[PDB]
Amino acid sequence: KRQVASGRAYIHASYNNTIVTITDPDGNPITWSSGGVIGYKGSRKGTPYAAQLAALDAAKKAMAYGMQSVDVIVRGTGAGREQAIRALQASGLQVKSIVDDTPVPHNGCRPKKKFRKAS
Amino acid sequence: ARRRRAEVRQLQPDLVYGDVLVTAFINKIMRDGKKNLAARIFYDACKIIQEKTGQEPLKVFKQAVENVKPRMEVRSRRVGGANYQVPMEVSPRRQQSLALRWLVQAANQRPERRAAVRIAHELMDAAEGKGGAVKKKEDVERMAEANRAYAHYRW
Amino acid sequence: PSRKAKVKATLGEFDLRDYRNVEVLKRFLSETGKILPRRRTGLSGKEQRILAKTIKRARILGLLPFTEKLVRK
RNA sequence: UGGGAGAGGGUGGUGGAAUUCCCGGAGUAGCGGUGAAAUGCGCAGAUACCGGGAGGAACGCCGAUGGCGAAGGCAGCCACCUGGUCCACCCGUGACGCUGAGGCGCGAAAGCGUGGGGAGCAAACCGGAUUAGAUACCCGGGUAGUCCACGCCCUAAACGAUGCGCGCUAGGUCUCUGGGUCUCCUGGGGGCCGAAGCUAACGCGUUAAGCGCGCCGCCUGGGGAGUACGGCCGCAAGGCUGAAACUCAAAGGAAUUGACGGGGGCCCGCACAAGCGGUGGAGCAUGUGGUUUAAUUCGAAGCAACGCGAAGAACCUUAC
Ligand SMILES: [K+]
Ligand SMILES: [K+]
Ligand SMILES: [K+]
Ligand SMILES: [K+]
Ligand SMILES: [Mg+2]
Ligand SMILES: [Mg+2]
Ligand SMILES: [Mg+2]
Ligand SMILES: [Mg+2]
Ligand SMILES: [Mg+2]
Ligand SMILES: [Mg+2]
Ligand SMILES: [Mg+2]
Ligand SMILES: [Mg+2]
Ligand SMILES: [Mg+2]
Ligand SMILES: [Mg+2]
Ligand SMILES: [Mg+2]
Ligand SMILES: [Mg+2]
Ligand SMILES: [Mg+2]
Ligand SMILES: [Mg+2]
Ligand SMILES: [Mg+2]
Ligand SMILES: [Mg+2]
Ligand SMILES: [Mg+2]
Ligand SMILES: [Mg+2]
Ligand SMILES: [Mg+2]
Ligand SMILES: [Mg+2]
Ligand SMILES: [Mg+2]
Ligand SMILES: [Mg+2]
Ligand SMILES: [Mg+2]
Ligand SMILES: [Mg+2]
Ligand SMILES: [Mg+2]
Ligand SMILES: [Mg+2]
Ligand SMILES: [Mg+2]
Ligand SMILES: [Mg+2]
Ligand SMILES: [Mg+2]
Ligand SMILES: [Mg+2]
Ligand SMILES: [Mg+2]
Ligand SMILES: [Mg+2]
Ligand SMILES: [Mg+2]
Ligand SMILES: [Mg+2]
Ligand SMILES: [Mg+2]
Ligand SMILES: [Mg+2]
Ligand SMILES: [Mg+2]
Ligand SMILES: [Mg+2]
Ligand SMILES: [Mg+2]
Ligand SMILES: [Mg+2]
Ligand SMILES: [Mg+2]
Ligand SMILES: [Mg+2]
Ligand SMILES: [Mg+2]
Ligand SMILES: [Mg+2]
Ligand SMILES: [Mg+2]
Ligand SMILES: [Mg+2]
Ligand SMILES: [Mg+2]
Ligand SMILES: [Mg+2]
Ligand SMILES: [Mg+2]
Ligand SMILES: [Mg+2]
Ligand SMILES: [Mg+2]
Ligand SMILES: [Mg+2]
Ligand SMILES: [Mg+2]
Ligand SMILES: [Mg+2]
Ligand SMILES: [Mg+2]
Ligand SMILES: [Mg+2]
Repeated sequence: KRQVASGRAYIHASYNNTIVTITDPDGNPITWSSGGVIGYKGSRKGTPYAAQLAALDAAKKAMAYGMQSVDVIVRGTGAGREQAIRALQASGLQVKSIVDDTPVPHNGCRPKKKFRKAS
Repeated sequence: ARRRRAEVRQLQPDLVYGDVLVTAFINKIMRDGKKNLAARIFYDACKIIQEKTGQEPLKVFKQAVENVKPRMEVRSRRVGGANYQVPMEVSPRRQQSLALRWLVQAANQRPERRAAVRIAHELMDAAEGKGGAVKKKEDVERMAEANRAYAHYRW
Repeated sequence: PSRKAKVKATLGEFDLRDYRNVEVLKRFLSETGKILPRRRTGLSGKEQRILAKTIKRARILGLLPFTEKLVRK
């Protein structure tokens, strides 16, 4: 609708969902999808297939905006990360590159109990 | 089968089409080891197909089988409390076993009074792309993938 | 395995306390701002301990990075 | 005197990563969470993404199997103030030493007082699930507290559960830090395996749990009990000290052979799975339980009792 051509694809993988966001060359989102955006409602969202689908939903909706080439950026380490990547590559969009940018503190905040017991 | 890998036993070729695949179908038809009666039934069927069809029954038989073979199916597997229908490929060996089994089952579900008619008509509707057999095959494949979400539990 | 070559053998006579020689210091950081382990640096308990001090100093100055993005996956 | 290594301590600065919140942008319907869910958050536009700001707390990689400290403990980086300690020279004093009741000081976490500060986390607590219940485990919230300053408290599995000092008694191997004529010798630490020896074993073994001397502390069967009383200390919570009546024949340590595990690794069996045909449904036959009976003879009782003893009950048999 605005014609952007080339941009960024952000994969936010986690153990509960995969949410993809495509943005213009400088971070502003164009479209987005996720296990919830598509059918899946609960546990299924995490699954890699859902990731695959969301990834495709994202690209498809992005090509409408005239997208063609993307720069992928992966954040997260969920059960479905690597699938969204293979999804975008076969989506039609050209994967110019892949980069893992998962945030990691240099030891800041006391984690939730669920994420402790970690020496 | 905890030790070996129980090898598939070979069957004696057909006394007519000299086909092993035929003896097989005959075995499924057979009940109470009445292999004669089984044989007759199948043959009168190849005959009834010769009738309503100007094609060699052996070719119809094959085609039919082929259409009823499921190339995918769901298998249950317990993981984390609940059981999940995991779809997975279906070995050639089992496809054959499944196709023939269903043909006879579907055929005996039919309305025609005579056994031979049933196998005949089922065999035809089969090579055509219809019939209760082909449905089972389809209801199965539809079942698979309909659970593709769990395809990562390869099994 | 850790056998690509040790960063020490791959260098020449250099001052481990020179926090400005980003030219060489940089060769001690991974494909990320991360300080390489002795198995890779080829340095010693004492040498390695001084490097750290130096690197961190360069990081404060802006000459060296604290972290970088992995390029693949 | 000359040097050395160090998260040893105190003070003041300062850095980047992340979380939360706030502002702007862009974007749209879900996010989050679980075994599965719901509570919860989101069209007053959340989640995901970019930019800006605020604030508190902690310090990734290097980190080790490492280093420092009397113990408790101590991890960005920089400066200052300061403790301990190791080595070389063989220079000075001339037994000035060791231990150490009481005293004094230090003393993790939680907790207390006064005043600050609160990002994240989180006793209580408020809810959602689970469950037979679930005042729990899992999930969404959340106050004290966690952080700082001053005072307090003085406890711990404060552990090497091993008091301090000195002398003596094979060696191998890895490691940290000095010195050397830098194969490798030397000194001080940290580990492992082991001579002799020691030990109930397990194990310890120049970093003794060996062989010895010095001094301190402490034990004397279990329960009652770290309780009661008393004293001292404390704002409090409580701390230190610490019994008795009554009662038991044990309480314990190490190791052995087993059995067991919702421990691990291998591996079998119609064990499951894959199949094909059946039985719990009908009528009937037969055994049984239960009722009933003058008697319904007796035994068999999960598997491994139930068409079983009975491979022949009308009288006989049968014991009723
Ligand atoms: K909703
Ligand atoms: K012994
Ligand atoms: K008292
Ligand atoms: K024991
Ligand atoms: Mg989910
Ligand atoms: Mg220090
Ligand atoms: Mg920040
Ligand atoms: Mg905003
Ligand atoms: Mg909330
Ligand atoms: Mg709402
Ligand atoms: Mg609502
Ligand atoms: Mg609206
Ligand atoms: Mg931001
Ligand atoms: Mg604030
Ligand atoms: Mg030490
Ligand atoms: Mg300790
Ligand atoms: Mg000093
Ligand atoms: Mg002298
Ligand atoms: Mg003299
Ligand atoms: Mg003393
Ligand atoms: Mg004295
Ligand atoms: Mg204290
Ligand atoms: Mg405290
Ligand atoms: Mg307070
Ligand atoms: Mg306060
Ligand atoms: Mg919380
Ligand atoms: Mg229960
Ligand atoms: Mg309840
Ligand atoms: Mg909670
Ligand atoms: Mg300990
Ligand atoms: Mg040694
Ligand atoms: Mg030593
Ligand atoms: Mg040594
Ligand atoms: Mg011995
Ligand atoms: Mg013993
Ligand atoms: Mg022994
Ligand atoms: Mg030893
Ligand atoms: Mg000794
Ligand atoms: Mg001893
Ligand atoms: Mg003592
Ligand atoms: Mg005592
Ligand atoms: Mg007593
Ligand atoms: Mg007692
Ligand atoms: Mg007490
Ligand atoms: Mg008092
Ligand atoms: Mg008082
Ligand atoms: Mg107490
Ligand atoms: Mg007594
Ligand atoms: Mg023993
Ligand atoms: Mg035993
Ligand atoms: Mg066992
Ligand atoms: Mg077997
Ligand atoms: Mg067998
Ligand atoms: Mg079975
Ligand atoms: Mg019945
Ligand atoms: Mg009755
Ligand atoms: Mg008797
Ligand atoms: Mg009886
Ligand atoms: Mg029997
Ligand atoms: Mg009689």
